[PDB]
Amino acid sequence: LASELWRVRWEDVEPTAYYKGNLVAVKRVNRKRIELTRKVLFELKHMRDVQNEHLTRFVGACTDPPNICILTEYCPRGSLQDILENESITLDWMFRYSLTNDIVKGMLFLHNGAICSHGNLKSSNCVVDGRFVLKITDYGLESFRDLDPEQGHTVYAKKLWTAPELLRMASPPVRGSQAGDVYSFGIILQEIALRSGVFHVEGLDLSPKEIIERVTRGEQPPFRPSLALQSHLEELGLLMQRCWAEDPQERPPFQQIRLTLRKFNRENSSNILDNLLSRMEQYANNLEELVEERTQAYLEEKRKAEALLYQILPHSVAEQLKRGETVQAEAFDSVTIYFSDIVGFTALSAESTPMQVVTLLNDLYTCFDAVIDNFDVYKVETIGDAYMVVSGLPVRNGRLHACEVARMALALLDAVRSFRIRHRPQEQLRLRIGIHTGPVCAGVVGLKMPRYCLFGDTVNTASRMESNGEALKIHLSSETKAVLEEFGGFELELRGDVEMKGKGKVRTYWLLGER
Amino acid sequence: SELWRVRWEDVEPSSLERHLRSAGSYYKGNLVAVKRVNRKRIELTRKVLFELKHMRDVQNEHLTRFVGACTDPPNICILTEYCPRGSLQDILENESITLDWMFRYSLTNDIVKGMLFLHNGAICSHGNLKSSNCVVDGRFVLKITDYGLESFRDLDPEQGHTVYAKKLWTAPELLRMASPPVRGSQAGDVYSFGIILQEIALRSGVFHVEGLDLSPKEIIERVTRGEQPPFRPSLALQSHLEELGLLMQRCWAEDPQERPPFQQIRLTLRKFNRENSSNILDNLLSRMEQYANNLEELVEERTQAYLEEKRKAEALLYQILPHSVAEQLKRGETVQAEAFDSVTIYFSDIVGFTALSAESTPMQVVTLLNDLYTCFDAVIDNFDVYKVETIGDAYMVVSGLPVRNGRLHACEVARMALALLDAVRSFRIRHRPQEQLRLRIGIHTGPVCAGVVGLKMPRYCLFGDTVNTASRMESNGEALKIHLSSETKAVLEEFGGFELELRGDVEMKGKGKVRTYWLLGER
Ligand SMILES: Nc1ncnc2c1ncn2[C@@H]1O[C@H](COP(=O)(O)OP(=O)(O)OP(=O)(O)O)[C@@H](O)[C@H]1O
Ligand SMILES: Nc1ncnc2c1ncn2[C@@H]1O[C@H](COP(=O)(O)OP(=O)(O)OP(=O)(O)O)[C@@H](O)[C@H]1O
Repeated sequence: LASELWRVRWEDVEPTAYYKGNLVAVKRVNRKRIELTRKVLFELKHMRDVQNEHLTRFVGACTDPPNICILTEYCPRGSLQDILENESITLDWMFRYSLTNDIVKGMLFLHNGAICSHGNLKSSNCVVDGRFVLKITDYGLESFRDLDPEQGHTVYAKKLWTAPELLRMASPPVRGSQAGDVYSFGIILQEIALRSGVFHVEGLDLSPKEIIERVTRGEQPPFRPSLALQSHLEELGLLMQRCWAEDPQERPPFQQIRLTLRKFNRENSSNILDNLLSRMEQYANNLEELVEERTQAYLEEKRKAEALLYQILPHSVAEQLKRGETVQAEAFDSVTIYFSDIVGFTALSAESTPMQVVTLLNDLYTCFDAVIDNFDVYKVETIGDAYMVVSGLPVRNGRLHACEVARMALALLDAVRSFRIRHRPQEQLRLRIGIHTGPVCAGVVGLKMPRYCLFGDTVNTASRMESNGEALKIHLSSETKAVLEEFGGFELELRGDVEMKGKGKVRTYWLLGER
Repeated sequence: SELWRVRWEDVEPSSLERHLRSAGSYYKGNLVAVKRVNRKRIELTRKVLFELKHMRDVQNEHLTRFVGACTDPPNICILTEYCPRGSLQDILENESITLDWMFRYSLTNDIVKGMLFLHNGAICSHGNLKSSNCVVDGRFVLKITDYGLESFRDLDPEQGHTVYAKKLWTAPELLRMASPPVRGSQAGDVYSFGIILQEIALRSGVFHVEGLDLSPKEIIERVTRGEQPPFRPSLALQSHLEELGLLMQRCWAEDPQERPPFQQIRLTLRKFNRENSSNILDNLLSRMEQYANNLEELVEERTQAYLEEKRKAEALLYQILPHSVAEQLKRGETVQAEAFDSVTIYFSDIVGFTALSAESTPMQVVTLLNDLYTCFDAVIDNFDVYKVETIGDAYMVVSGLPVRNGRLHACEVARMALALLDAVRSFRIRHRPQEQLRLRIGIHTGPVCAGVVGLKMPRYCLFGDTVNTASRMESNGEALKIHLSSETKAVLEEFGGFELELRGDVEMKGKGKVRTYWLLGER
């Protein structure tokens, strides 16, 4: 009695955190009148002088102005609350019976021990050890009740977890009752069977205060959280319902519950640690399976991000730079450049609302992208109305580069003559189209966002030719006309070497169609 | 009959496949091993009967068990019990899985006990013991693979290079000797166990040379040839492994005389490796729990990495659009077309760029644009302005477009016209270091109207006469000089603090001759 070996007096505690080397967990208490009491001393001595395989152990207590708390061995894994809820990780049926048997074995010694059951043995105040040896906090020692009766409805519900029979709008003893322990065990079993929060029945929905008041008032039919049945067994549910019966006599005793649990677990009939070892091994396997799933998801996400990162590349450098390769600058001997511009667009957009002028430039992108993708061309840049077509830039096509860039304008000049402008349905848009061929030089440019620029003297000549071009006609240069005549099958027309800008007299031809 | 002839017809397929490397990237009783043989015939003599009897009588907690032999002459099978979670070599393969020193020592003592039990029996040595032929079980009960079935073996001369690659675990004495013992001697098994212990002690690969790192064939040939110092690896760099080194030095013994009596070696290890040891079987549970905790830590870190990658992909999805518009589009709301009373438009162009790039190598022309992009993208982030498009060597920047800023937009697109006209003079050209890149700048103010156009690839586009006016104004500028407009000039004069200078009444392709001014500096 005079040993005083239960108190550390806050003198030597490691700065829950560790304490005297051991990493115990401490729960605080809100009280100031706890000085000394012989009965409380005997209760604390009884609480310290107990140990069991399924029961936890008390470590230390502090009752000084610096700290009013009790510290016990810290459970490494999570509490039973989170695990039983599940949907994070799964569990086996034999695992369920192992946990239930451990809880029952602990409760049998707890209730029939130094004193009656602590009463506050909620399903959210018990956890498992490192080797999954279920323990419970579940002792108050007549001093853990930090006085605060005026908390509110949340405390009302978390109490309403308690047995219905004791909770009858009256003050129960702080120690508790055997019926409270029986109902706590029944509630824990129901939570394990249903795996959904605490005290959930089929129903539709239940507020904490509403359900608590309905239970306390007393319905003519017995208010019981009826759990959904299953094909494996139903005697466990019947025992759970009988334990929760309003009549205390109908509630079976701890010995009866233990006998029923043994009968249910008689299928296993294993009493050695081997069951625990197997359960731990299968739990580890389940964890590994979850790990595999999540790493697969991470790989998929990384792949998606990589695919997103290179949307502007011309589908060739994109597949090369992705596969750890490197792309150097290149110069191509002959490429075809095509320009498309809206003629007189600076006036149509003048007399139009911004909402009436943003649905037109967006309705022409969806009309040209359906035809600019059929052929083997590429759109390098697009700023407003002007376009950009380069043929053969990614992979050389030889002499074909001058054939696909000329059939694209003929299929786009007729596809724009039936385009409906919602701002004015009785009007036809005018577009100028120019084509040129010549050597070019290109390469991958950009670090934050990879673009693809074409750098050559032919671009300026093509721009000059396209600028000086009549509407509703395709203007081609002599270099393109050479390849056109070499291939054949298209009707080109001589226009005249008179109208030329930036040079002297240069012959440019008109594209009229291909048979 | 030996009651160990499993029929090919009875149960050939069961539990098709699950990837054994379940880490970072069967017949009516349990899962069984899937192997075969190229003999294509059965000629079991009395020796094969004795081997089958020895296999049937051999029942130990460590050594694996075999269901039976095959029946069909074409397809052979050795239905051995499959111990899960891969092999010890596989266990050390993934560096993500972390061996615990005590845990590794317990594993080594377990394999030592298995080796002693195997040696004491009729089979003097397995003859094929290796790091990859020792798999842990569901409770990490170690076994030895191919430690039996003396009737058949892969003794057919074939794949000499693959022999030098996959039979590297053999002892130097066995390798030097032309005739190899299929049922090897105890000394060879001891040397194989020593090599396995050396591999387990370190974290690197086989033979852990950290030297020339030559091919396995060359190393094996050198070891077979030998010298005064035998070709052999060191132990480790740990200063607290003196006993491990002392045991391993006797383990690399070259002659059978120096070969230790492996039972005595295991006793010495229990003296040294078993530091206070543990209980009969609690150690297994503790070491399994430690491994489970390790896996939990690994998966938590992996989930954190996945969340970071998801955030990165979300950022990468929308970046061309303005930050405010991108947030308003990712939230769920729809951006509508808006008209603004007064905005600032800025044009920048390299003067004579078509001539400097004419006489240049393609690499020397692609290394001059990327460097300029990295030289302007750092000074444009120190102001309050937006970039909407960048086509080649021309820049176009808007001010105040995303969020209305009142009379501040005209006071922000001009302050950046002075920090960019003084940061383009210290630029460096790779292929000509004695030249300065001339730039042309134009600024204008006007009532633009902009929207978020585009499907599946949206971009922010501004429309109105302001763009055309700005282009016309900037098409008649001068290099190394900032040219302003009357609309911007009024706001600049109203704000104060900028020393403007009159320019003249140069005509333009438009309304005609209008007032113009230069921006000299900011007081
Ligand atoms: N394995 C464990 N060992 C010791 N303490 C633990 C363990 N797991 C959780 N705890 C702690 O036990 C406490 C459980 O809740 P707490 O005792 O504070 O609530 P309570 O007021 O008794 O109410 P209720 O049981 O209704 O939730 C928490 O402080 C939690 O951190
Ligand atoms: N129980 C088992 N545990 C681990 N690996 C096994 C097992 N049974 C068969 N294997 C196979 O053995 C491989 C590793 O050993 P190894 O490559 O040496 O082949 P082996 O079939 O065991 O025999 P051998 O030494 O003749 O090649 C594994 O990749 C797997 O395919």
